[PDB]
Amino acid sequence: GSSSCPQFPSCSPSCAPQCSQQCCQQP
Repeated sequence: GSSSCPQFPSCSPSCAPQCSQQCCQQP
């Protein structure tokens, strides 16, 4: 239901859907 990106379930809508750990997770 949540997380439009499957690589990371906590990816902020801002860091999605690029689906990159860098933005969704950390620098």
